[PDB]
Amino acid sequence: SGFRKMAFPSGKVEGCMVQVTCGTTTLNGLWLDDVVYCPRHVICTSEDMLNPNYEDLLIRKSNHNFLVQAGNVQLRVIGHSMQNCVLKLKVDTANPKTPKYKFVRIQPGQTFSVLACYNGSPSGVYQCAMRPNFTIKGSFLNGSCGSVGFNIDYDCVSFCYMHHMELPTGVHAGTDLEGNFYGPFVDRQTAQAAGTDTTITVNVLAWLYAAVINGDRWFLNRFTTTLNDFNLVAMKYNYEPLTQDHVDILGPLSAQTGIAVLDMCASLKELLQNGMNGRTILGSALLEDEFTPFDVVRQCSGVTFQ
Amino acid sequence: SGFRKMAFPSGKVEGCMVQVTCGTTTLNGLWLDDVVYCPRHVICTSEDMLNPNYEDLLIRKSNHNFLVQAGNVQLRVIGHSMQNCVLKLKVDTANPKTPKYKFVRIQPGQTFSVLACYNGSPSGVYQCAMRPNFTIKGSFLNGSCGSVGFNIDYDCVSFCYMHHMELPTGVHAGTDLEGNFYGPFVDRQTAQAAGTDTTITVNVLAWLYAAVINGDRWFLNRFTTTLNDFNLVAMKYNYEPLTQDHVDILGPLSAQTGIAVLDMCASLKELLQNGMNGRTILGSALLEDEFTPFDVVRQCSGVTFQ
Ligand SMILES: COc1ccc(COC(=O)N[C@@H](CC(C)C)C(=O)N[C@H](C=O)C[C@@H]2CCNC2=O)cc1
Ligand SMILES: COc1ccc(COC(=O)N[C@@H](CC(C)C)C(=O)N[C@H](C=O)C[C@@H]2CCNC2=O)cc1
Repeated sequence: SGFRKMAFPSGKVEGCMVQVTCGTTTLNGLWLDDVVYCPRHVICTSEDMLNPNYEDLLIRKSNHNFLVQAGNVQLRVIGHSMQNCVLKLKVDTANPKTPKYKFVRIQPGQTFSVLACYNGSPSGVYQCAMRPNFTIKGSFLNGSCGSVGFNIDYDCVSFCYMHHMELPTGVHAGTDLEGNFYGPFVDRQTAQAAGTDTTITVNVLAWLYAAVINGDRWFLNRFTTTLNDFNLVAMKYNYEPLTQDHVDILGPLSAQTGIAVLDMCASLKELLQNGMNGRTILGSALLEDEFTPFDVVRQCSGVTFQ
Repeated sequence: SGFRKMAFPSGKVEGCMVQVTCGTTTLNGLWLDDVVYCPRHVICTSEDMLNPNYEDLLIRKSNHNFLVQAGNVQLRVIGHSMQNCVLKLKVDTANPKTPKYKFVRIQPGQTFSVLACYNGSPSGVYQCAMRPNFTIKGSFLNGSCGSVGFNIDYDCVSFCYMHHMELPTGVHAGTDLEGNFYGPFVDRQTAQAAGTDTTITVNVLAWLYAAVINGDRWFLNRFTTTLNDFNLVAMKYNYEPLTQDHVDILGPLSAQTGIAVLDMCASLKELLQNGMNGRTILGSALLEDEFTPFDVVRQCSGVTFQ
């Protein structure tokens, strides 16, 4: 029993983090086989960052302009290239700790574990979701760039996020590991802002299922609803539409608890319309939307990873 | 910017987790140097667990009754002993991955990271606090016993918790790594219950400081209060007393934000008396009490560990 915000164990990723320095700019890199991946703005200066031309900036660099440190060992850079917004540094040494891994570009609503690092060294781990507006609500300070987000599918580390910047609202933006930003953002110091966000409906429902699995039942009711009337209520409260694909995805939790998805939707409708009336669900006084259906199954059924 | 529930990176602990089997009972163990530590109820059966006599049960066992698996490798047990509620198994192989480490017994209110494991394999990591009633609000299923809680001080893993059982309210109880329970609990299947809990005041204040550091200021006011009148309010709302040691501990956050501890106490008094009036603090509609002052400093100042 119990239900907590739970990250994947981070050891496999810890073995890959390095420090990358160029000029007076230091940030983190991901060392996999004989390549180090990092944010390309490491090659910038204060003058460049306002409106940099990265192809120019990279033409003017040489392998010796890049200092890469794995622990104390210095790694020697034998080549460099740019792929979208990530720099790839070929080094003379393959990381002996390289896990089995994949690069994946995730959809809004999916969660992942973030290993926050500074100067190549891990500071901590936490869970995040990709918001519908393609920001994440992270915890990042100066020097955090290059920290990565990941899931651990079965045996395989799936990297899905590398950190690049903080927006004026205090939320965060970054790229997949092939250097493409999530959202409309760009890697220069300008006046970009997050669009208005919405609540991830399929995840709120998953978390209500987690609450039932853990003995919280006070929000249940006898009613059901149709997908259409529910989505009308959702639109009114700034919730994402619920699709039939979402209902199918929620299948297994529905089956384990015996509560049909549309019955749980009737509960959610009532919670949106009347509030909680001073009660809590899984220790929360607000509806939580950063657990996916898979996260709930994983934690309530005890899946392990090696 | 940002503030998240943040666990320590778990790699150093992942390298120490093994599986221990005795009879048909399997749980997890902690392999450090040439000793494996695990809950002694692994030597029990359904008949024993109601009121076991562990000295008897252990006299009747032999080294070959204990199967220890590190990954796939089987470790050979060359000795066994009991220390309080933990079993210590001497094995023929020193763990080459043994980190620098200490065993510490923590005080109520202190937090730690839990690496939940099943069959010797890590499932996930999360943050917990030792509640004033010496339970933790964890996430644990059958087979979780032996999972450990830890902090990473500087270079050193400080183990402070090993998991043994779940109480009827769905909360959790366990021991320090020398096998002494936190709280009045015992390792047999009987009718034990958690006492009534209280809220960890020094931690709520630390989290209000985190909110200020991150731009949440709407709860501040011009007033101050005395320790005595505050503690009167605290008692009325089931909050722990605030000591002068707590005020001193909160020193650094007071200094970084310029808000005196007793001014922040006046804010907390008003929040207790009037509620939040539909607003949130760091994304929460309730006052959070599982961040210590050190946790706030660690996350808002970017301390790293190697
Ligand atoms: C210090 O306060 C702040 C400092 C800067 C900002 C907004 O500006 C940027 O975040 N620019 C990019 C760099 C550009 C070229 C993409 C950056 O600087 N990323 C950092 C990579 O290390 C991560 C930032 C650093 C601070 N918190 C973050 O997430 C907001 C607060
Ligand atoms: C299955 O439901 C439940 C199964 C059992 C209970 C209460 O009983 C115990 O937790 N007894 C101790 C064993 C005794 C001898 C200390 C145990 O069984 N610990 C487990 C060590 O692996 C951890 C438990 C297992 C379930 N969740 C936990 O935290 C509650 C729910």
